Amino acid sequence: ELRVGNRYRLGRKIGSGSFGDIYLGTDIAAGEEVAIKLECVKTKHPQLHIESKIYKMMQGGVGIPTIRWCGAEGDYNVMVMELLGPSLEDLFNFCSRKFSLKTVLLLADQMISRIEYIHSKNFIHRDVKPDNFLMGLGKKGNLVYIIDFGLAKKYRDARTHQHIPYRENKNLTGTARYASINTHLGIEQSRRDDLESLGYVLMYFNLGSLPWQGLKAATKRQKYERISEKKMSTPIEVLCKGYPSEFATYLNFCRSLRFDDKPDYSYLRQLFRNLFHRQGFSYDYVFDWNMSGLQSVVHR
Amino acid sequence: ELRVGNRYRLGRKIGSGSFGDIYLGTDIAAGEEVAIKLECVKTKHPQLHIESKIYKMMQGGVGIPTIRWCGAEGDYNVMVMELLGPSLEDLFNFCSRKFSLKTVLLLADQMISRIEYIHSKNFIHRDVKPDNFLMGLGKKGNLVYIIDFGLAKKYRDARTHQHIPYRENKNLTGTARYASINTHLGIEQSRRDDLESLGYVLMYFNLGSLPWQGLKAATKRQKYERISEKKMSTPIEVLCKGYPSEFATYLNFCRSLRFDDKPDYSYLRQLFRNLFHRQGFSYDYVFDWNMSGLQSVVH
Repeated sequence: ELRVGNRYRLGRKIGSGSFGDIYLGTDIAAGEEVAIKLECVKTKHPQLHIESKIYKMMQGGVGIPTIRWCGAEGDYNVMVMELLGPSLEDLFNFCSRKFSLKTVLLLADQMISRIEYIHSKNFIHRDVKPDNFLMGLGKKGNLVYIIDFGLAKKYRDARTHQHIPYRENKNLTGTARYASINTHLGIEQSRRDDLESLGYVLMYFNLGSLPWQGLKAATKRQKYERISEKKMSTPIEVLCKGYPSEFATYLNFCRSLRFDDKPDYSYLRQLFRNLFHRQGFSYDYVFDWNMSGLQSVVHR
Repeated sequence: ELRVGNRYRLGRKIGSGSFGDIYLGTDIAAGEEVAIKLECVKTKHPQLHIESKIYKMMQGGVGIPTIRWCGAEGDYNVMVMELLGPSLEDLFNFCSRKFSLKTVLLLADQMISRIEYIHSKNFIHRDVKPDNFLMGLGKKGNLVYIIDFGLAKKYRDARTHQHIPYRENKNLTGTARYASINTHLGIEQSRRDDLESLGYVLMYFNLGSLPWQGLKAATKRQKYERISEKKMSTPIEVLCKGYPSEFATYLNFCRSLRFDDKPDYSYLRQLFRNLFHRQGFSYDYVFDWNMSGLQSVVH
């Protein structure tokens, strides 16, 4: 039988993240299903080892998946993770790409906290998107996890908290649909960018799509410049038309942070909670799922 | 908790197939992982019920996955299958898109037999491709399963074995990379076409790609016509150069079958079995792994 570490039976391919492929594994010992990330040993720019060390640093955190086994096996470096539930993208499709306001607000509160936890451990994620949040299982089914640290980077020194320097003339690392405008402008990413990306994620939940998604461009790579122009020519008040003003206030706050500003996460949470109460919502962990067209691409 | 059939925990998305999605499931009672096919009820061209009906007909069969539950929940029709192992496309990538000859012959023998079982149940698969073959688990880990009957069709009457009638001007149903040439020409599919596709799969395992794969076309009506034009303009003796003649003999035999001919599966298997024997491979069932862009038809 085919195993990694002689511990995990390899299953079918279930995805393809930042740098590597992800398959479904079965812990032979316990029987528990796992996720198995593989990276070819001569990937020019290896990353699975660095990602695993990031995961190991975050281990204690609420909504941080457990890393079970690292090692090298044949043509591959191997990272075995705890398997979680469906991604927020998965649940979005399941609910026919419409989330209620309450499900969006429930999710907003946890996702802000997740990003703050990463930042508190001195890292920025740089790939905030529906695919990189998964719900937990069974009793953890109401818990939003954040995954995929393959694009994560240290933003400040662990000892001195000296911020990495401001920089321009960068190329995009993450997903074009949710990148911050300053990322579009080539500026080094920092904490504000994780949070601004979340802001586009939340508006993407409210709308079913974003206005720069599925832009009908034939040639690729120039596709990137057209997202940026639509994103820059769409005011946040127009993007957020038809929805509580809190979503525009959130985005304006994120765009207004300076490069090395510490975000006021407590504020951003309060901005949503208060609206949550005004709707008469109870925190009962009841999400929507408890009850040609657009073919856009995150890597083009 | 979100459940399907009040029995199965919904997991992440692990793919898409014929026309519907599938997310890893967990049987609440047993804990066993399952595969869950979902199809929106507001579909105009639905098949999950027809597919699940084909599955029920095949149930006894070697290398045929078990249906566990089938039903409707909310905006979706549901089919719960036994979860199997990785696809042959998945294993191919794992082995860095290189299979040894012994693994190709091991796969060929079972794959002929899978197709023959389907044909014996009066059906043609019509979407033969690596992605639609999965290995089993644990004790059945050396067993090749065939999956996804969304494009399957009855080719002969169950009672009389009258073959369905010949037809022209059909549109392409499956995946362009592995379609028989007659499918490209618009001709109704029959048994020969499943086997011809297999022949392309086998050469694809040997080569790492097919010469009509990744053809650099921009439009789309064009890219399929260039696949069709490249496939037809590559003689089988050129496709198979450098490999035992059995791969060209298999493909020429498939291209020569008449529309309603019963394939001589026993011959096609023997051809590879005799090759296996002359190579001196040990009969141990050890596979290699135990030691607006371009669209090529993902569906």
